[PDB]
Amino acid sequence: SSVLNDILSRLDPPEAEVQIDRLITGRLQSLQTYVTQQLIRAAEIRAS
Amino acid sequence: SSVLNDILSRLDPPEAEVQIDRLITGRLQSLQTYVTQQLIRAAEIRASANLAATKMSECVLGQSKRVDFCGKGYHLMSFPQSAPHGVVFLHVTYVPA
Amino acid sequence: FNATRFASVYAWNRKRISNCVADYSVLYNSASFSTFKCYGVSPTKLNDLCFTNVYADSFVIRGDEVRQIAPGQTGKIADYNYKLPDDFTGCVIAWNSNNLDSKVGGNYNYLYRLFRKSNLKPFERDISTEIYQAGSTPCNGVEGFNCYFPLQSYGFQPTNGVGYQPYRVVVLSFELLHAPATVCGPKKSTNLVKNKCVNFNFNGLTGTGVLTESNKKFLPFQQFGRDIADTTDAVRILDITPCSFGGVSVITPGTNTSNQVAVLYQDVNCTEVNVFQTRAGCLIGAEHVNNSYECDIPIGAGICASY
Amino acid sequence: LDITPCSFGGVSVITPGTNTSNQVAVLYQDVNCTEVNVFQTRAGCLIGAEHVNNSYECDIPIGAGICASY
Amino acid sequence: QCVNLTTRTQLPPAYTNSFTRGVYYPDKVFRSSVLHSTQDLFLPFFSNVTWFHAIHVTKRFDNPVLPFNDGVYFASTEKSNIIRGWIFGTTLDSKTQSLLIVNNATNVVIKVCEFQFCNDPFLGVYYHKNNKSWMESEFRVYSSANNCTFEYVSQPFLMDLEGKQGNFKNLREFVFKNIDGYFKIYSKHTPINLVRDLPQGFSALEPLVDLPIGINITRFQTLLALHRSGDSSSGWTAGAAAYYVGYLQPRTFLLKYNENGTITDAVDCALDPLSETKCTLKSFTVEKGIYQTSNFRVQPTESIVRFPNITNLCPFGEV
Amino acid sequence: LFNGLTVLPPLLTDEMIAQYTSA
Amino acid sequence: MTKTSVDCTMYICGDSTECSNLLLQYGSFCTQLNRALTGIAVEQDKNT
Amino acid sequence: QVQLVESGGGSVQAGGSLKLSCAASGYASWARKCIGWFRQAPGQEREGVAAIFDFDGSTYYSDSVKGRFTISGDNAKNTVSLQMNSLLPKDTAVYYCTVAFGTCDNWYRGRGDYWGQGTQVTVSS
Ligand SMILES: *[C@@H]1O[C@H](CO)[C@@H](O[C@@H]2O[C@H](CO)[C@@H](O)[C@H](O)[C@H]2NC(C)=O)[C@H](O)[C@H]1NC(C)=O
Ligand SMILES: *[C@@H]1O[C@H](CO)[C@@H](O[C@@H]2O[C@H](CO)[C@@H](O)[C@H](O)[C@H]2NC(C)=O)[C@H](O)[C@H]1NC(C)=O
Ligand SMILES: *[C@@H]1O[C@H](CO)[C@@H](O[C@@H]2O[C@H](CO)[C@@H](O)[C@H](O)[C@H]2NC(C)=O)[C@H](O)[C@H]1NC(C)=O
Ligand SMILES: *[C@@H]1O[C@H](CO)[C@@H](O)[C@H](O)[C@H]1NC(C)=O
Ligand SMILES: *[C@@H]1O[C@H](CO)[C@@H](O)[C@H](O)[C@H]1NC(C)=O
Ligand SMILES: *[C@@H]1O[C@H](CO)[C@@H](O)[C@H](O)[C@H]1NC(C)=O
Ligand SMILES: *[C@@H]1O[C@H](CO)[C@@H](O)[C@H](O)[C@H]1NC(C)=O
Ligand SMILES: *[C@@H]1O[C@H](CO)[C@@H](O)[C@H](O)[C@H]1NC(C)=O
Repeated sequence: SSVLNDILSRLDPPEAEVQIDRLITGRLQSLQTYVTQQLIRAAEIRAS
Repeated sequence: SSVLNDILSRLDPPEAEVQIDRLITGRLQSLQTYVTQQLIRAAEIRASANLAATKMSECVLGQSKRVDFCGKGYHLMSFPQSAPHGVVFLHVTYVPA
Repeated sequence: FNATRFASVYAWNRKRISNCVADYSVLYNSASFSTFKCYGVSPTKLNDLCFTNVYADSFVIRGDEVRQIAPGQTGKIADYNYKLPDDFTGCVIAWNSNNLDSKVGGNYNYLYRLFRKSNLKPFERDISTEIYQAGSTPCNGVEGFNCYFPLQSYGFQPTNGVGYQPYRVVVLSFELLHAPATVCGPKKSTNLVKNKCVNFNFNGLTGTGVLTESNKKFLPFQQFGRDIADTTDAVRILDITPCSFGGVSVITPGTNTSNQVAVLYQDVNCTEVNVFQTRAGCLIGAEHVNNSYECDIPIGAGICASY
Repeated sequence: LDITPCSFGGVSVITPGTNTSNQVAVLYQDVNCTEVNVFQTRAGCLIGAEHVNNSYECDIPIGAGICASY
Repeated sequence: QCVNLTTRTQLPPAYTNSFTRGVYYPDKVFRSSVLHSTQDLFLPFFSNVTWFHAIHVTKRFDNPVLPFNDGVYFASTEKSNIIRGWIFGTTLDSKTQSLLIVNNATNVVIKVCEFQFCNDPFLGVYYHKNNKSWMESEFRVYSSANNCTFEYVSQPFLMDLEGKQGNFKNLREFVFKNIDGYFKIYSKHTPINLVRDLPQGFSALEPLVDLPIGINITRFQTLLALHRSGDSSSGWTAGAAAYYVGYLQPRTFLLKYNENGTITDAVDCALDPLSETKCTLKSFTVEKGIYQTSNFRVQPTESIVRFPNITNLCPFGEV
Repeated sequence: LFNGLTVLPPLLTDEMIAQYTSA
Repeated sequence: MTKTSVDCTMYICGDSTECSNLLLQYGSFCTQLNRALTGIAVEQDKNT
Repeated sequence: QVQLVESGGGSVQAGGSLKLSCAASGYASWARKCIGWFRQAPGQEREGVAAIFDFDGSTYYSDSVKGRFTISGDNAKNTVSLQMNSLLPKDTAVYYCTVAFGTCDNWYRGRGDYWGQGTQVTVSS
């Protein structure tokens, strides 16, 4: 899924931990992406 | 373990090759990050250096009818001096009263 | 391991083991047993590592369930008798004793449990004998139906089959109990040295570099302190330091002139590998001069170069 | 019935500097500090301050018009 | 034999301050002029603790039953070595394997055993008026011990046991923890010249030993001593002495080390939000301005489930 | 011109940035 | 521009207690990505 | 829910040896009872034949069975067996699995006792 509370409410920790260990590995990648698109667009606006 | 060696001397290649498969993932995604935050800044300086390169080409080496570019007031001159990791410009001006 | 009698999975006996050593490879290279499955560590590596103690744990089950002896593995016994964590470390040892424990009739000795209100946390034994209750009405204590005594007797037969052949189990804990090290493997000590980059295993900790004298103080318990990043820099006396890591830049007139070249070495003291030192390191293949020019090839810190 | 997430947000700590003093004020980003002296703003709620109707130059900017000082 | 000392005045308890005590080196690591946030069980600052009275005057004897939930900070102010050790466990009646850590006129005495710890343990000195001398003469704490596992001892010694006059001069502070089936003990010994309070300032509880007992303590009592010179349960003197009580809890702390491997200051990321940001930046001094620490979230209540108006029930009665 | 995505108010407002200009 | 800030956790955790135990396993990203944004948030107010 | 799978019934000459059985499986012994049988008669009621403490050696035996029959079972295999040795002709009746409860004496009454359908066992001659 993309929903956490469920993933916990369907399994036991061991995979419930790796399942979550992946979900993470893209979000942080999702965030760092937005960020690096928010620094630049915040650098440019400076030159303005 | 966030150490390598304690893994190299504790386990055998294959799982040591699935774990090290991870500790790499971070020691990179921590770097590609750093480079950026340390690349970007490497430009902000430039647009903060060139500007500082223009002054010692406009304000120091000469006079400029521009306001707020060679300091506050009708510019008259601009004596520069140094810094550890930057420049300083001392602007002399004309303040009426 | 040679212990004649073994306690029961519901009273699984356990023992601390420190102030000692273990030529473990035997337990591996005896091969006399069925399973020596080793999580956490590498069975073929337990000679160089070491620890401060070992919670030696021994119980007995049917080979049918030694598979139940697995962290995060579900098993009634593994659920209500003996629990492992999700992050265990150690090795599981278990072996048949049909030859040593069986007798005609079903050896009614080795008692074992069935039910519980909850699953045991890791290493959380339970000896309880209270009457298990499945009926809302508490028997308080007349066993029978919906009011239960909790344990049953394997009663192993001289003939019983493999999954019912009784296999003795011993379980070892090596939980990286690092603060002091007291229980360790077989190894031959060696003579300390200084001022030379040398690999090392100080009380189980691998590194490398140079070994120079400490000046600070520790306390009668302290074994080592780490500077930041959790990087040890002293052990038992000594302070630590890496051995030089430097960079390599090659300098030239450009090929079209020559093939002769210069060697750059960064942030280093070239006594420590003609010659020339700077605030940039040291240079092999050029000459420091007293003349004065314009900068064609920069090194740094004032030192350029050309023909 | 409409659904809504019960309030969330962030904490900010207001300090002139331990090199001056210890006192501190609390900011809860964009909230009505009924849901928890007092002070309300378009930045949230500022606790540990005095709503002074004067005017002064800025030292510690909260937002929406309010700085704070010592 | 178990005798119930009495003539003990009853009195509610007292309470007092926690001016930066109950801190300790959590690990066996060393550091220099570095700041490290070691998340672990510690004491919460400027919180409350307990007082108890052992004063001559009453006789106001305090040696009750108390809990060992997740941590302890026991204090001793003395002039004559009044506090002599501890008795821990869960039942104390020789049923469950219990613990004691004891310091008698000759020996530290340390036994993890099934003593029958009964109502009113104590140790009693005997004082000789013919020749000025105090002497251990009395130990009546337990009654039965059949089977037990571990104990430990030191080399014997000689102890004062004599009662001095004046104000409290020695600050003793001990520790008791249960984890990893071990029992984590640290300590410190600092001298003071106070009269009646717990001093202020900082102090760094160095470690001593971690007893590997793998038992399940739940409550305990302490071991000071008594003097004599009335009846078995009336004829005794207490001696000027008082202890203090702290309970340890998991709190995000930060420890100021030195060029030495020593501790001189520490702070708490949870006590008073001022400190909370003091970690967010990781220092003990903050510079003028706003700083963003945490996130606020309410937590819910009255969880509910409300399914279609049932109001049409499977016709069982019609069956 | 919600699930963790907040926003901040600025140190200057429309009426305050408007006055600067007027000035 | 609009000063955007994001609680590094609620994105990754969605109000579990479990997840938080894990994202702390991934480093101090809950620390960086904030500064990397604030550095924009205040800069702008200065840009003005 | 407590069933008693019987085995070994039928006719048999007077004076033989045999093994009848009673088994319960998948049941998760709660926790250990005594287990045995009774013997009703085409004209007469059942008789207290024996008992044996589930997963335990302790047992009971009837005066008749106590000499030429032995009740033996395997909880691993989840059964019991009263060895039909010497097969007295009087052993001419249907024999019934009997679930004694947590206590071994209680069976002596046998009223609440659980049962198997009953293996008819006539010892012919
Ligand atoms: C103090 O008195 C209490 C009772 O008030 C004693 O506790 C009794 O101990 C005996 C055996 O030691 C038991 O048979 C009683 O049931 C206990 N009474 C209660 C109320 O629990 C205690 O032992 C006495 N301690 C002394 C005399 O040192
Ligand atoms: C303090 O406790 C220790 C331990 O019980 C006592 O030492 C023992 O004393 C008995 C009786 O005199 C001897 O039989 C043992 O050999 C001693 N064991 C040792 C010294 O390890 C000691 O006597 C106690 N102190 C006092 C004052 O009684
Ligand atoms: C430590 O001992 C306490 C007893 O004080 C245990 O808590 C009891 O647990 C039983 C379950 O077996 C409950 O029936 C009791 O109601 C509990 N009472 C109390 C006061 O806690 C606790 O489980 C023990 N823990 C360990 C690890 O041994
Ligand atoms: C290089 O090492 C030598 C060792 O004798 C030392 O004297 C010299 O100062 C070093 N160079 C430096 C510190 O630049
Ligand atoms: C900061 O504290 C020091 C303490 O020695 C003091 O001398 C100094 O004046 C303080 N700074 C300010 C700005 O007050
Ligand atoms: C600020 O508010 C107070 C009331 O609390 C009022 O008395 C005062 O006049 C106000 N200041 C102004 C209007 O400048
Ligand atoms: C601590 O608890 C006591 C209870 O006796 C209470 O009186 C006191 O206010 C609390 N707080 C402090 C700081 O003592
Ligand atoms: C440790 O601190 C003391 C001050 O109490 C000082 O005298 C000593 O020099 C320090 N340690 C070292 C190695 O200097």
